[PDB]
Amino acid sequence: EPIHILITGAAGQIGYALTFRIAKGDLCGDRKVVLHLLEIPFGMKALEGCVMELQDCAFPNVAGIVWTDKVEEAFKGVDVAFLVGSFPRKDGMDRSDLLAKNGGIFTVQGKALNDYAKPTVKVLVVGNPANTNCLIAQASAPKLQNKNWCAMTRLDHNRMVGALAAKFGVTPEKIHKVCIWGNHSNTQVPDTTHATVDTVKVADKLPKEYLEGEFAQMIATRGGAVIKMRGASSAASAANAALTCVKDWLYGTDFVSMAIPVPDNEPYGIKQGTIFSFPVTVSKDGEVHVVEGLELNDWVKGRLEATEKELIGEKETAWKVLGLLEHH
Amino acid sequence: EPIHILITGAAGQIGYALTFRIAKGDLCGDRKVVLHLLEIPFGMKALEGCVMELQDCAFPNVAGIVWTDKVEEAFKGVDVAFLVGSFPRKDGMDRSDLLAKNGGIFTVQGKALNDYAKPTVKVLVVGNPANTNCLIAQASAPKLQNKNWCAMTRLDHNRMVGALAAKFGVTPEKIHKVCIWGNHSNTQVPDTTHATVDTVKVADKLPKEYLEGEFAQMIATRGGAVIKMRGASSAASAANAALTCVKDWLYGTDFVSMAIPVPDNEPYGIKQGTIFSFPVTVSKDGEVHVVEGLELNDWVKGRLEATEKELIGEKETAWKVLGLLEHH
Repeated sequence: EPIHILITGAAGQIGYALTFRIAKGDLCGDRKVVLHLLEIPFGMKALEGCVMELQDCAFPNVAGIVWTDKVEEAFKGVDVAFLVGSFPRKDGMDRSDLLAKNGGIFTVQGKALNDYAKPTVKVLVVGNPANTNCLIAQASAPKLQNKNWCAMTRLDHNRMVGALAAKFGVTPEKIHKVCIWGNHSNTQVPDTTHATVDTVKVADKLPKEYLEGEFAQMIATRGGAVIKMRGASSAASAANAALTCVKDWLYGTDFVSMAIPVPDNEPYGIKQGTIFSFPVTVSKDGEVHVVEGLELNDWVKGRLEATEKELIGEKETAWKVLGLLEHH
Repeated sequence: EPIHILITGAAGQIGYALTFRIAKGDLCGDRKVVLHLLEIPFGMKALEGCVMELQDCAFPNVAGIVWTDKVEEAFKGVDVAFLVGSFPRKDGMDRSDLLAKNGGIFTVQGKALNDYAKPTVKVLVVGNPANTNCLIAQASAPKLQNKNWCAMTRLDHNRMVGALAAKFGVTPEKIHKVCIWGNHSNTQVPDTTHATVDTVKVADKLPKEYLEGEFAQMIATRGGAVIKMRGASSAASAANAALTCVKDWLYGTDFVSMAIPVPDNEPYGIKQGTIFSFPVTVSKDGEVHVVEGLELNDWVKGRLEATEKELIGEKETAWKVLGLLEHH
């Protein structure tokens, strides 16, 4: 009965921030966890040190610890996978250079999940490019359906809640119905046209130029802004984003943002074949449902074409440098 | 009614790990917190970035945020102070060099607490040398009693619980009555002669040479071991140590380890005038009580003389480089 939860790139800043929250029992309440920790050989020494810290925390909620560089051992029997680790974008690197390196990582992990993980596993891809990476993993796992998969857009989601909370001078508990559409970055759509605040609708309380201009642009650049100030990745906020994304994913929910494989229904004319972020509700059985009947203005719609265009374009590059054919 | 909680050195690794736990509501449950964050001018840019992350977490439990380099603004009205920040030991530095630099920091903060903080504030000193630093702060605050003060030994405490948990193959919830005596490091006494495990006493289940030799020496060197592996300070485990130390300090408790000003009672012949770590119970009113009637063997007692000797010696050096007289 204890739940097996995997974190890749576990000795890094994001993984390190997430391990201890999960281990404390923040993700699964009073249910004991068997924490799975994966690192590349360069990180095994640091991972070991992280594991030492975990013991030094003395969490009763921790049933066990699997820490390894072997993916069969790391991915075996897990119910939740936080695919945090990835190949970081470096200087002089094309997107196709990025997609090539991450493609190899996530085709391996996609199949690792498929063979070793539970058929009922929930995979949250965090490593960039999340959406396209998640698509690589999904395409490597023939046994797994698409309910198993999700890329994270919850950080930009909470960045919206937090920012709107502070604008209205209200606690974040009283901002509802925000969402991110599309890709996790570059073209993510900060949609504030359904949002409310404790209760008047955010839309007819703040200017359209603000919400769909300055505000939107702040969301898009928030990640880099934090990095510039701290000189480090948005570790704690992201780890919180991923934890709560999976929290709701497991136990239900207004609505939240999740980058999921586009359903056969193809809501809002978003073409199937990419990992696309939607405003979604989640049932208490952990079933994700896209919020289907919304009024999108010419800004939101035009922003959707921009982000889907990027997703489809990026996946086309992934197939290109992965040497893939139609039936792949 | 929201509680004002201060963290010094807030943009550092320990402070950063602690801010988000406190903000989530881990320390004070469902009570809203007003997080106070202090940094030196070199850290104000990073602190600002940390504060950005905090917004991006969207914690409803967070009532407000004071982040500053001004100590009057940082220390005003606070109920809990995590004195994390300090002057780090560098190469070519004497202990008197260390005590000189930290002396200035903590005499300022000791008086900052005195003037600006609540009279009922609880101060947990984390920055090295914790015990002696706490004594500097205490000696600068004439209005404050000694119930206001504590240095942290909870990390080595939990390092014992965690290590004994794993040895007996039991969850850490089922190890009781361990304690650290004396100074927070160098001469801390890992006392396992009252310890139990779910129920036989740890003492008559593991060898005396182990518990009071190899085991003791592992505790003493655990901090450095973690650092050597991770290439970084034991951030998460410490932040957890401090949070739970204050947790119990506020809401009560077997017993825990706390470095407190030696009571007038002078338990175990430990002379008053230092900040000494004891096995303590804590009442539900947050009143700390030293566990007074214990059987100490010749190892424990000899280890107490060694650690008190260090505390008294270190405080004598602090007075020396602070240019202090008898009435100080």
